[PDB]
Amino acid sequence: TIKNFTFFSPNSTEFPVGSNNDGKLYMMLTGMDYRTIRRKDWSSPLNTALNVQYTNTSIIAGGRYFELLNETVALKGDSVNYIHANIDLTQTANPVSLSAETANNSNGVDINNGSGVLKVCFDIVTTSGTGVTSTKPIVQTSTLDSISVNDMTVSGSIDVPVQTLTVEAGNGLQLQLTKKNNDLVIVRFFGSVSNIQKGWNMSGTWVDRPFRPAAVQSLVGHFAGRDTSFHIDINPNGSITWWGANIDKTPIATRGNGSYFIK
Amino acid sequence: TIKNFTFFSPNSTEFPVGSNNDGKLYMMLTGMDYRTIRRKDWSSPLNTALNVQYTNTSIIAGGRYFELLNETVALKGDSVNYIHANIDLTQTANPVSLSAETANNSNGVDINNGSGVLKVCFDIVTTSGTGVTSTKPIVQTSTLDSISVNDMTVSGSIDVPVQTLTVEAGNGLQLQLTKKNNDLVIVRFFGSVSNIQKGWNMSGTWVDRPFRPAAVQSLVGHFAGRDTSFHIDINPNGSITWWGANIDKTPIATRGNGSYFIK
Amino acid sequence: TIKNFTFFSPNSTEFPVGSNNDGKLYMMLTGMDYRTIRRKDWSSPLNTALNVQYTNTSIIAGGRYFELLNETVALKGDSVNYIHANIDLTQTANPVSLSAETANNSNGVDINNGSGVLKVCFDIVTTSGTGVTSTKPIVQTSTLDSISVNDMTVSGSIDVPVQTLTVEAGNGLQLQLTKKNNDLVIVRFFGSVSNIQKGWNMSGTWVDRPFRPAAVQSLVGHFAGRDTSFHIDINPNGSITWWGANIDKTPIATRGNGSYFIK
Amino acid sequence: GKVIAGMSKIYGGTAPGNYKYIKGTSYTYYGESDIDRLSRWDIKEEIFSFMGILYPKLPKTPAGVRFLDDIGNEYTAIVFKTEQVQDYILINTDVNDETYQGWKGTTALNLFPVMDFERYRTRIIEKGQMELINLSKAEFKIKRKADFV
Repeated sequence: TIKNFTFFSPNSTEFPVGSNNDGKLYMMLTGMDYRTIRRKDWSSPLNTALNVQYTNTSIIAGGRYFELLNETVALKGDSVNYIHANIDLTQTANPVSLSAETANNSNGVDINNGSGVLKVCFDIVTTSGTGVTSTKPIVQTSTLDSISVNDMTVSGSIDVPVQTLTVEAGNGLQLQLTKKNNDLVIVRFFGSVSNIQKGWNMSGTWVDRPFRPAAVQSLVGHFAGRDTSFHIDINPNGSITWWGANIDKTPIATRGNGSYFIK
Repeated sequence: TIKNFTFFSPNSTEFPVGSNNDGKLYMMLTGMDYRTIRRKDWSSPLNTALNVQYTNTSIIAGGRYFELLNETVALKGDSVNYIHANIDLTQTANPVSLSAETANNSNGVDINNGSGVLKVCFDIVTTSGTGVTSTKPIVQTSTLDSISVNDMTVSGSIDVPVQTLTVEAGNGLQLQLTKKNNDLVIVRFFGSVSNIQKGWNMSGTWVDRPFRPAAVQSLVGHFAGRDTSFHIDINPNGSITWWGANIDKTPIATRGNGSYFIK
Repeated sequence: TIKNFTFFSPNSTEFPVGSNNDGKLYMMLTGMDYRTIRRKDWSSPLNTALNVQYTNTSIIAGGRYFELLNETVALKGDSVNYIHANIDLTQTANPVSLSAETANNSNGVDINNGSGVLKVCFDIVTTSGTGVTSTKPIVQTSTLDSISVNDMTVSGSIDVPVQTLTVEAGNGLQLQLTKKNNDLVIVRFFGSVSNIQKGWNMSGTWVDRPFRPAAVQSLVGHFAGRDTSFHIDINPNGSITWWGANIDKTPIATRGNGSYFIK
Repeated sequence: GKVIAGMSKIYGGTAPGNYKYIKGTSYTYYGESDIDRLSRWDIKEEIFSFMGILYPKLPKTPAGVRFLDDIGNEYTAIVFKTEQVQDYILINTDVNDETYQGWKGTTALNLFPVMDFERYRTRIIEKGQMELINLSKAEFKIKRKADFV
């Protein structure tokens, strides 16, 4: 069966939309689950000793909207309290209730589809023997699939996928690659190269396919304790071609950092 | 004229809200066009022979919310089935229907402003001759103008703007610059340098304004097949200053990657 | 006191949801304040002489949805007109009114919780003596707390937290560090190094804790006007270890750029 | 549909308007703004031939009818791309005497070579709806077969 909602009813009975139906709709619009919330303080909550009064705070928990108008929450002495929003649909008169708990007891119970009481933390209150010391609000998670955007501003940080690789190029050369967001790679030179000529391909292991660049990348390194330098050409096929001066049987320590774009 | 919706009707008749008005409102709140969906499987769909039963799935298509409650879609064997939600507003009693198609036939029809049937693919179900082998959902796209965020986690990749520039710097030196996010630049050295002195400006083209740094950037390079190196300064005015040793008539091949920030 | 809204009313009197209650609800879903809008041109607005007609444009200002259907607004000759959406709840017959103004007079009045007239610019119309020259719409800022995304495509730029530090390494070395997103750091070499041996530590200042990498990063530099190079080891404890040629009393200018990852 | 207090989505009664979520009666949308845009040419039983008088809007834009199946996809389409605005296109799907003529004034023009041969897949119209491409008005006469009567 297909239950239609955002559609007009000519006989005014065809498509009625309920609290749970709209609740599920709102959750999809903002991209939230039963473990996260949408919270906004229109006026800062007052702190009177071991009590916290929410002057005007609107909360969307499990797609269900409710306003806290001068609602005081009792706090535990010298403890880190966790303020939870409790939604019990069986209580037709008062479904939403608040509680200050010892630990974060967010259950993530599906109330719009199934039965149960939904518990979700929104504010963390750190208290002393006398009163409130500090307050920290729970992060509002916005789970999304793909974003098309013009501009962005980040105040904290971005977590891009990281990939590590350690290819033994040969002749005594070791490379430490670190690829982030499948584009920028920083190659770290290690070991001691011996028995190699200019323009000659390196004996050992070749660069793996996820780390191979689109074009030949010329990366500069340095010989430790000297004023002499070298460079290696990482061709698109993964082959590492030496381009420094001809090195004999004696091995010289190779160190350095080189950045390149794959894309 | 101005048509108001989210406003009080003093005589209960002034501002009635239509399903098309709410459809547009919802599309705007979530940042969706007619070529995407919002979809949530509250319970897992069940595969039985060449059929997919949507047990409890909510979908938003063209800002219209509907629920699939024990709704079975018959599938083609040994095929890739594209599951579509089809919205025909003229079919007053049953505006929504599901189809399993041979291709992604999403049409992007504006059902909230005009006539026509909206078709939007939301699932890809692959079959064998006997049943379902795999299911892949269609991506839910969020089209946004400007984001102010605290923290973000990316599981796939971020695509940022890329600009490229080749500079014939002079004296045989070539620079291939790649700029990403309008900030990070990686310079790749090419060509062969001759007839230049330390502290002298290269005799060719200056760096184009979009690639010019805010402060002077010293980029280290290497002479192919040698133990020797050089550096060049990309000045904020776009000029390039040679900072290697003096070079005679014989050209020496110049290579290497150097990075800088514009901002 | 708790005011519940997205809930069932048993006696059909329990939870009545108002225009301001839904208004606040819609704002929190999209992540907007009283200073930004949600605007979409379904059909491109027509410009006839010193007037702009909005054929079909829907706007969500202060969480209040309204449609502009062939609504024409008069403009000022040879001026930059700032088109505002004016909401006055006291004007019960017509709450929304449009106005072309001299400057961006956006007030950000909380109409949902308190009283007053809300003003918010959405379009910037640049005109001539005869008609319209160019039109630039106001940005739609989506303020969010945390994002859990898979993929992203940016058409402009992403602003990441930038931190700068100038370390006087010692022996005549200066390091200009530029940290972006608390991960990628590009170090610039400055000054003239004198009296130092290979494998020996730096006499001056150590690298600060936020700029310290996870592992020892070998950063390559170059001596200005010469064909000789050097490399420094920035250890995780903040210590800088020289790894170039031994330098005598005469100071040689040190320049170059070296990039590394912290995480 | 008509607007009813408590049943429809409106913010009415005592200020600042109130709409209640009830069980079954709740909120049902009244209708749609500009519901005059929605028009369905309904096909309920399989039809064989037809005599349509098509009134085209824009010249040089493919003008003619297309047919939609039950899932909103196209199977057949009689579409013509004319140089000037015909006053009316006369189309007959009868097998024996097919007519595809564009009338302008008192002059009759043969529209067979201008027609899209790839889009016109079948003559037999199936259950679904008909869509008018670049047409201001349409007048149709449908003939449908019955084996025994």
